[PDB]
Amino acid sequence: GRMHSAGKGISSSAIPYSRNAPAWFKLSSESVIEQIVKYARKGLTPSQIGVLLRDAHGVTQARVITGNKIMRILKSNGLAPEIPEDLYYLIKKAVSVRKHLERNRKDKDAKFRLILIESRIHRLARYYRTVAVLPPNWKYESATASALVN
Amino acid sequence: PQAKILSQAPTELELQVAQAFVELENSSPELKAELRPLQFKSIREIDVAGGKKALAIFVPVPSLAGFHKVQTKLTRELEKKFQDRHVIFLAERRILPKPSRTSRQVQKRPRSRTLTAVHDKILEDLVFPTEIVGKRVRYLVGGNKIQKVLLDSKDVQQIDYKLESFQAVYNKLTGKQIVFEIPS
Amino acid sequence: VLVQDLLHPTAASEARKHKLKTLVQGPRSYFLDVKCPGCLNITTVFSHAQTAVTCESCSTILCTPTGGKAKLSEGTSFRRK
Amino acid sequence: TRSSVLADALNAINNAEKTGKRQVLIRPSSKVIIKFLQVMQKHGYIGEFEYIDDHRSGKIVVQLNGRLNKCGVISPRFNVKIGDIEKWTANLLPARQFGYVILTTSAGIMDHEEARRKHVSGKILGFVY
Amino acid sequence: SINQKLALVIKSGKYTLGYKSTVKSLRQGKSKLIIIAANTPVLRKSELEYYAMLSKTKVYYFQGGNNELGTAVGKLFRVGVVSILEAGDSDILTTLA
RNA sequence: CAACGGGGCCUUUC
Ligand SMILES: [Mg+2]
Ligand SMILES: [Mg+2]
Repeated sequence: GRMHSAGKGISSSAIPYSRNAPAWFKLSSESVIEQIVKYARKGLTPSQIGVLLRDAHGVTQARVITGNKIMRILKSNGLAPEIPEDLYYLIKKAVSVRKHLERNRKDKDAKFRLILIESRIHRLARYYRTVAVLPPNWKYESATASALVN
Repeated sequence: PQAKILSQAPTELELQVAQAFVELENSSPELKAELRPLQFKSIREIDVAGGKKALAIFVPVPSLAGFHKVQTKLTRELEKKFQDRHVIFLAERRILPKPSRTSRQVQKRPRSRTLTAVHDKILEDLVFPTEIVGKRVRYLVGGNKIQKVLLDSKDVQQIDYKLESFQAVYNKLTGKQIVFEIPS
Repeated sequence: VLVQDLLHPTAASEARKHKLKTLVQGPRSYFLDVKCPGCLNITTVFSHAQTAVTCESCSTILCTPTGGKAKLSEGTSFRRK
Repeated sequence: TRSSVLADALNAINNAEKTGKRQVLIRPSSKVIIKFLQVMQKHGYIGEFEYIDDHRSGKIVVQLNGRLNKCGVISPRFNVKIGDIEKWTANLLPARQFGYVILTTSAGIMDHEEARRKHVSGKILGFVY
Repeated sequence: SINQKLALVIKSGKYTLGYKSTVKSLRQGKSKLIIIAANTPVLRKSELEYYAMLSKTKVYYFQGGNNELGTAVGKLFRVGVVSILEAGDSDILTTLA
């Protein structure tokens, strides 16, 4: 593993075998969807929404409670972000690295990391353009990357 | 009665079930808003090796969560209305055959309509009150397969006495051998 | 060895094993009902909570995120769901 | 990355058999793995195998009876004709009397004997003896 | 952070960009907050602060210049000052100072 | 009569 590293870490979530809501869960799926929409309106990405749901409420998985994934619920409710969340965060990190590199310009480690991050961005954007999540002409340009993350 | 609950062409066996539904709703004003929408279609009777018989009541799948949330109470009453019977509620799920290479194209055959998915849901409906906590498939040396369903030890005291009835019903419906086990 | 029940391991061995390396993988985390100093709800809190969960009807901190399992503010009654 | 789960499963079976284990765990237990194991079990090179159903691709526990010398995949799955089945068996099997070259054909996964007595061919999948 | 709150305001609430519209909003009293770029000329900054003192409007001093403020509000042009008319569903007006 | 291979019908399916 570790596409851009030599690490072999296996840490991840081990989601349960049970595909149904837990017996102690007594909130409604409609209430969970309403809270999801409220969080999205407050400006939270699907991963943050799921984190807050699982921490502050009893919703273990919005898929096993509402029957749908969080990004799917957001898209059905008309709150889908312009670009996918992981790609957005990759471009945000690339913007941060490029800003630090403009300021420093001696950070060859940062130059190498920027190359890695932009390669990851380009691979993700190729996948999204293939599955038509992004327009076929969508392009990551460094000079307008910040303008596309805001 | 035989018009609001039947949902199909009349069968003599559905008469008792419709009457035992309408009288239980008459005799319960605190439960007079649940059984009203709860209709069903043809019930199937399945033999059991223990001399008993099982009543599989089919609801295709509207308001099956309602049948579930009110099922732990009226199952026992439908058992009491006439004995030597194990009552189980199943969703009536369509199976679309897997398209052939040269077959005419139809629209995408949802994954819920596959034979495997409907059989897994059949198992869930069979053991509704208890969650299935595992599945195994023994591939015997002879060549046949036996599917083992591991059930949750919680609330198993409502289905544990009809495990053989479950096996007979599943064998009748699918034709595959099933065996239940409670992991302790 | 050379002969053992891989299909029926002992519960001690399975609890000893890594959460992904069990016969069927599953989480070792859980949920807790934490009683607020107030009322109207017992808040459900993830064991390894990443958020410093606050009371629904109050403003106190129930848990603090850590590397693994979250802390519980040292004043709390909790039951393991 | 994992490219042939069948290769991984057959390698695990071979390692367990040659180390003397009477059982082996293989993951992620695909349909091709199951059919290959069924052919092997039909011809008596393995005993009972159980499919553990996690909601992932699944696992299999195989019981080995000590009758297996070597099972292996042929990668790539070469297209084999009726006349090439003989060459493949000559190259892979230790004798003309026993052992099986397993093919995947449109009539299903089967040994070369079943393939030639059904007069079908396909792609070579592996071997067992 | 402040840029995230500002992005939320641009996405959901009401705002104006620029000195003239900001001063107009201040004088009509429909401004709840004005964000002034770090590189704003000091005379203009003082005039905006005086208008805010007269209108009882909050002032936030953006650490970046007009380029960075325009980027933070999501535009391709320099913005020297931003006026928040309605916060929308955004916590910018209450989680300050 | 045993094995080996073929075809058609239901079994929620042509
Ligand atoms: Mg790895
Ligand atoms: Mg690489």
